[PDB]
Amino acid sequence: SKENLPWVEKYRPETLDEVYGQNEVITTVRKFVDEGKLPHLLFYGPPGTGKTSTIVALAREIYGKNYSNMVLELNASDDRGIDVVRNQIKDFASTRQIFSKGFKLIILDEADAMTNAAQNALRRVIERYTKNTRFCVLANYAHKLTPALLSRCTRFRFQPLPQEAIERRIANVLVHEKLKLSPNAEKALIELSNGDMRRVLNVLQSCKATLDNPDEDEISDDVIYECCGAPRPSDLKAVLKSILEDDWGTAHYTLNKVRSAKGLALIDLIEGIVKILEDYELQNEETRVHLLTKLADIEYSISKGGNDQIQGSAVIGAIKASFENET
Amino acid sequence: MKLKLIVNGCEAPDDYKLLRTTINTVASLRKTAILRFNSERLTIISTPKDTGQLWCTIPHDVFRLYTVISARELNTITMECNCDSLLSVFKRYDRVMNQGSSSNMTIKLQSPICALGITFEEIVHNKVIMHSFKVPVKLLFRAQDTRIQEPMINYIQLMMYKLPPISGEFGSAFHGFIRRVERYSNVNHIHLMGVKVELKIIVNELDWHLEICWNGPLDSVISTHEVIIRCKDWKVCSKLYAAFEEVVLAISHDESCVFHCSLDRGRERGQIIYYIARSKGL
Amino acid sequence: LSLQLPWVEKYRPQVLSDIVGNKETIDRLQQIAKDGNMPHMIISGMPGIGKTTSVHCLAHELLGRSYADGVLELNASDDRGIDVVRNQIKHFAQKKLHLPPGKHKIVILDEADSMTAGAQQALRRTMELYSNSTRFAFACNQSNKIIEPLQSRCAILRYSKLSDEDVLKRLLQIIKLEDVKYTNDGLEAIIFTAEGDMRQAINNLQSTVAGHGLVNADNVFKIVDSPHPLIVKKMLLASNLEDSIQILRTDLWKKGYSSIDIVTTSFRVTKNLAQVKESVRLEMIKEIGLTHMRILEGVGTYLQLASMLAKIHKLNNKA
Amino acid sequence: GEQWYEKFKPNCLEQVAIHKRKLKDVQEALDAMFLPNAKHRILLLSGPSGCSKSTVIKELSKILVPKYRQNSHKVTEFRGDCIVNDLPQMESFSEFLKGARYLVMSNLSLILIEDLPNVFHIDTRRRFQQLILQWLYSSEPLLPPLVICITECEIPENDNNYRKFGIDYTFSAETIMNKEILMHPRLKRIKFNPINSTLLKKHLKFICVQNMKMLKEKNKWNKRQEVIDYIAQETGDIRSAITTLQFWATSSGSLPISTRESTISYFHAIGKVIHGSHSTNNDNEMINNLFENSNNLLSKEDFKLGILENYNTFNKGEFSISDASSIVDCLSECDNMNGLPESNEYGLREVRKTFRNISKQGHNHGTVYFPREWKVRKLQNSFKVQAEDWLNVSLYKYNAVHSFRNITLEFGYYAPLIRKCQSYKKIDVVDRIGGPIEA
DNA sequence: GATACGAATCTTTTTTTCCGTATAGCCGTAGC
DNA sequence: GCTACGGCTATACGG
DNA sequence: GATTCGTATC
Ligand SMILES: Nc1ncnc2c1ncn2[C@@H]1O[C@H](COP(=O)(O)OP(=O)(O)OP(O)(O)=S)[C@@H](O)[C@H]1O
Ligand SMILES: Nc1ncnc2c1ncn2[C@@H]1O[C@H](COP(=O)(O)OP(=O)(O)OP(O)(O)=S)[C@@H](O)[C@H]1O
Ligand SMILES: Nc1ncnc2c1ncn2[C@@H]1O[C@H](COP(=O)(O)OP(=O)(O)OP(O)(O)=S)[C@@H](O)[C@H]1O
Ligand SMILES: [Mg+2]
Ligand SMILES: [Mg+2]
Ligand SMILES: [Mg+2]
Repeated sequence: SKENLPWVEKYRPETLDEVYGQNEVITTVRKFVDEGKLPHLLFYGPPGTGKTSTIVALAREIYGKNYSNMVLELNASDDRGIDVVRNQIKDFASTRQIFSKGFKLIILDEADAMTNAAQNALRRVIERYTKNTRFCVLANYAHKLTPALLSRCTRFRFQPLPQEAIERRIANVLVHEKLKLSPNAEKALIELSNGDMRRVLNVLQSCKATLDNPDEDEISDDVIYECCGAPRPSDLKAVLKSILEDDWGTAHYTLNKVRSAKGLALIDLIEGIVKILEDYELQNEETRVHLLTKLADIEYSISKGGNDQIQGSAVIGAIKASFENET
Repeated sequence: MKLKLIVNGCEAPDDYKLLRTTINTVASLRKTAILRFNSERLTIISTPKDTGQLWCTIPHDVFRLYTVISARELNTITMECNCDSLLSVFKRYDRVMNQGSSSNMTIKLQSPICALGITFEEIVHNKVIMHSFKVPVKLLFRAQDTRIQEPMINYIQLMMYKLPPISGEFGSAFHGFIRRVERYSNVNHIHLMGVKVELKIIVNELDWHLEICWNGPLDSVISTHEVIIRCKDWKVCSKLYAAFEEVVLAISHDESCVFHCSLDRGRERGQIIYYIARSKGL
Repeated sequence: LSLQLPWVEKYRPQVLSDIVGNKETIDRLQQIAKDGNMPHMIISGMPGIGKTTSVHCLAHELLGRSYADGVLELNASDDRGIDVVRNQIKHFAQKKLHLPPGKHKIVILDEADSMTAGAQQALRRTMELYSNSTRFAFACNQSNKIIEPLQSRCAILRYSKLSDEDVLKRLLQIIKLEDVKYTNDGLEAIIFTAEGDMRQAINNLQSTVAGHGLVNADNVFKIVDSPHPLIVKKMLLASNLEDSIQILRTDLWKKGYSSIDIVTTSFRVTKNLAQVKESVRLEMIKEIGLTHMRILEGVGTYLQLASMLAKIHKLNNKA
Repeated sequence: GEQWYEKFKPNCLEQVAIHKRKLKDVQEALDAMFLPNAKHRILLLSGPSGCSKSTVIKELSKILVPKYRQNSHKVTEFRGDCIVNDLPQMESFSEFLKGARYLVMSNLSLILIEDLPNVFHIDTRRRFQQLILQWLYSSEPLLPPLVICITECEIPENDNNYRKFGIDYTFSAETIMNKEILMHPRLKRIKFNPINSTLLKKHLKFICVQNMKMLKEKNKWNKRQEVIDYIAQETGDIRSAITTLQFWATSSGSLPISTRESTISYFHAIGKVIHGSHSTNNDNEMINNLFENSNNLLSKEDFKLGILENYNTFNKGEFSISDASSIVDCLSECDNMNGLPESNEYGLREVRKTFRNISKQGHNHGTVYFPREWKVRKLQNSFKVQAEDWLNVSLYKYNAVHSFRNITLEFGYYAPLIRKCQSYKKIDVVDRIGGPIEA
């Protein structure tokens, strides 16, 4: 019943060739498998980069039918304390293989949430029973892992998804769901994805839901911005132009009108203005400092909440004061 | 402050069994117990002050001799004693007759912290072996005794169920019904059911349900009555039901549960009351 | 089929002569092995520089045939509670095993830094009771985790970080044993990425050979990444804010490094940053701490890191 | 074949590395404790590891026990690893004490508790407390002398939780014994100090000349003096010094001499942060080593309070108010970082930089003190009890719900004044709650 | 006799795991 | 031959 | 680490 599933858990890759983006890691692990030697892998990267899918497809490729007993997967949902590591992991990586020979695979999903004592006990299991067992460690934060564990694990870095991988996955989704996507909407979707496939899948599902009749109807950038509630680039450019050139009253009026036209959030406008101003050429190096600092505290205050109009006026005043240094 | 009493188990069986059951119950409930020696009755109290309270009344005619004298009102001598020492003394005295004897158990208050000189005899087979014991107790003050009172029970929604006597045909079946919920290891709350006669033991949880029901004949002495209580108190209720023929169950809607046990000595009747608060709300 | 031991364990040294690095310490271990009178010792240092293998080789050359029932290797993977220490260590120490006149039983306690304090006191009692028949060897990362009374009876040996020359020698031995193609630039890149870790060097070399074959700088830097502490140090030491921002973005944000990792690395680098003033160092520490608090509270965007870099540059160039 | 610290153990009192005053006031206490009616019941010895605490008691028992023993020599040491079949673990020490209580007349033997039972488990720690409390309060007409030696060591961090207790941080007599045991009339405490350089040098020289042939064979005899001085300078542990000397002598190469590193005390760390450390002019290196070696003490709110309390003792308070304002502002800023390591690092670095910039020769500093925050907490607890009493009497004789906020603001001073005139001119509470406010 | 050295003082009340005890359940043997 | 009770053991709790 | 008082040694 794959039609009764969210799009994120509907297009999970089943084979290694279905994982896009991380070509180097996929080729390296495939060479490892074909050569017959697999070290203690360690997968590191931002969420949604395809670490769990890659390791699951790798385990399926290695053990086609014996995946149930040749693979032991533990994650943050199960207790992974000192006792679990001492007993269950040792018992799994202490017995002989059933009939598949090869080696036993132990996957530690989100190992950054494990305690330090658990990792200290796990390092000796890893370096002791490595003849017949290989460990895989998946984590988004490397600072929460013991340096010895990183030392005994071969580190693989999962980069954020490039453009072409997003295009290929979106094309596959469109072919499967019989959907149409405008190139402008395609560009908008990749920009908001931020190297995340789950965000792309969720936004595509929401856009298909947004259409009154899914077939014979294209998904435009307007549909994307209406479904996800993000400001259009034209709105951001107009707001920045009004703040930079116009006086205070009309800039405030323009910001209020732009925000009230579609119900836009101030934090999204702040992120858009930050992204646009990064492309600007500033010749003072004090405008950069003022902009970054003032916008950082404004974003933090928005994260803690407060008066929204005061925060918007603060954004306008901060930008104006920072650009007064460029004289 | 002159307290002295003599107990003969073989002379009067029923009241000695009542005393032994009270001692066992107060020992199983919690450590230490309150012995209130009023001039006409002895009350054994186990006050944890949610957890239940046991209020057993023992008449003065139970013991062969009941000299109780103190400067307080109605010669009220109140004392706190460890149940384990008293339980061990009572087990020794019970084994004394079990091996064959009829000797009396003499108890005197020999000296605020005092001790009872519980001494009795035993004869193996025509030898004299004197068993002497001294259980350290503390003497509760008069105001501290006044701070302990039996909790009154409202009768606005309280409904009585006359549980069948265990000596009858339905007594063993009802005992099995009561202990049917005790064989589950992972049970902490029992939610009772009475609609207006049926007694239903319902244990509802996240992923399992239990519907023990009593289909036998029952009497209510003379409307839904639900109260959820802990399993440990239900064990005490089951233990009390086995040792008492006249057992009365009172259920209050979302307020409390009362387990009344009575021993018809007729003569003043010995009664045991176990007040149980609801563990949580319906 | 898949049967091939990883090069980390396939080439684990079995004798003290194959251990590179601390030449003086290895020579002392050889002298102890040839003498026999091994005292209580504590071995500490960075991970993967040859602490566990040195102790195992010393025990093997000190007992030989009696290694099967003359050593007791307990680690963090095994239970090491006060009851376990009591029972097992007392029974092993009391055991009367006949040995050469200069030979003693060895109790190898790997990962001794993760042992409970009550077990440490039990170890004190066992050492004071049975020091004439058995000896205790401690392997740890830092000696501070072992209590002072335990360290009082032990001869502390400190393992320094492996030099580039010793790592190169062991690596070249492995190339000559495996007969794989290599380039001097590739070996230099492997050493540079290893950062004094021998196990990391072996893992990176094995991955490079198994993924690309010939070991050059291009393949190595295409499979493994440059150490992010060095990238963070370069970012913090930039002159102007634009270069630091560009380095931060294109080397930590486009590469897929978490912001909390960047903040922790910046804190460590600032703690170990030379050629800077104390006031500047403490101001950057305070700024990194404020950024760390903001990241922990939930605001983990690139804007916070950019603001941290801007404030660091503002304090660097003053006002 | 044997360890040097074991084969060269003292045979008499003259070979024990101990100060003359320490030997004298331990001898006097032990001799007084062997009297038929001894004022002191037990003897408590505290100090760092390898401070001749255990051995001096043995050599004293070799000369005191045979003298006071009746007619019809060593200590009766508790052994914790003994596992008896019918003995629960918490009852082992109780059984040991009950058995050792029968050592008074014609069976006299000193009792030496060198290794205590497992005190890191709370139940047996409380059992130990109430077991040694009963010994001091025992109604026994005469008891054998009891000697307890506790090694003052810092327990390293093992598990991550903010329910860390006193025993979890450091292993000292204060964390083990409570206030009742320590402040007892029948308890005598003799704290110990690390062995000085002079005794260490003398004993290392004696050990060296006891093995003269082996150092002369390895040509290390000419270099033995500098090794002895350097070892005595580095550490104060006699066992560690002898072990290091044996390791150096048995060596055949140029291996550098290393010894165990002693932890830095609380007031030692306070002085290091305030006045700096000699032989280390780099503040960054000193702070980094202090944080790496003593992170347990540094990562505590007690240390920041100690700095705030003792930063005015740099020159008896004779420094610019700008420096004090900067220090207290930095401490207030660090208090808002929720205990991050960066907060402690920044605070210590700023304090050290501030005190380094104004440092001058000839400065006469003051004496540092522990923070008084615990006294303030105790006074607040007393105020809470008195306010609870006031609210109880005000809610029992009549119906009046007043908030504790109003009790502290106005009712803590106005209401006692009302009850004063009302009573003298003619309710229960007449004095100001928490006492009067002075200055 | 001047000085280096040494002693005394400057002090305290959520989460995971582990160590030992409590307790209920079940099996084996004495007695009715 | 059957039941009761004491001893042994596995599991939850507590600090 | 700092201050203050008391000894042993040069
Ligand atoms: N490279 C990829 N190719 C195709 N689909 C992908 C890729 N990366 C992610 N996805 C999709 O995103 C979903 C979630 O990715 P996962 O790999 O399960 O999670 P993850 O990448 O490990 O991130 P974290 O760190 O575990 S939250 C997958 O089920 C796929 O549908
Ligand atoms: N000096 C060395 N010479 C040769 N191989 C070495 C050396 N040091 C480490 N290795 C290799 O490192 C691997 C095992 O190193 P270990 O000694 O177990 O690590 P470690 O030094 O004990 O650090 P930790 O704290 O235990 S993670 C094996 O593959 C060894 O060949
Ligand atoms: N001259 C000496 N003076 C003192 N101890 C000596 C001497 N020569 C050898 N030793 C040994 O040095 C060791 C010192 O141990 P102690 O200090 O007596 O024990 P301790 O005080 O309890 O230290 P901890 O806390 O148990 S590690 C003993 O094993 C002595 O035998
Ligand atoms: Mg995942
Ligand atoms: Mg190791
Ligand atoms: Mg000792």
